[PDB]
Amino acid sequence: LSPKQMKREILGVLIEKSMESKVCKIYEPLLSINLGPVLHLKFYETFLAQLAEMAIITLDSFTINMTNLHNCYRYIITRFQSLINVQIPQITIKYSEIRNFCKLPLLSKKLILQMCKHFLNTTHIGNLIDWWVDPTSEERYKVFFTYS
Repeated sequence: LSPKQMKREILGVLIEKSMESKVCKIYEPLLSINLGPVLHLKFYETFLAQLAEMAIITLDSFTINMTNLHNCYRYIITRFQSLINVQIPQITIKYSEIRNFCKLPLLSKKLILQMCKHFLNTTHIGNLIDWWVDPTSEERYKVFFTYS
């Protein structure tokens, strides 16, 4: 598990916790990851602060508020569900689009791509069977879809 790979792990858990409820206890992601020490506290705390610095979550003494995370991931679901049902081969998206639509200017490219990959890795709906994400421009990425 590289540090990037671990960050994506935490992010994935947060994404799923946020679809269940917009707040959870700060230790819960740490708890579940250390059962599926695998994850040291200092690393976890640091990554949380970085997501808070991008305003996609906010941290309290005992809770993670994931409102923006839930909202932004809902946009991605809605956007990508809508692409699968038209069965588009490929699409090109500006990082600025997710940022503007969600009103989250500080979202990084890395975070945006990891949320999109989390959705495609997790979606069941549609005749989708393969996908690929290609970060092309500094302002754009492309997604390729496969239908059966």
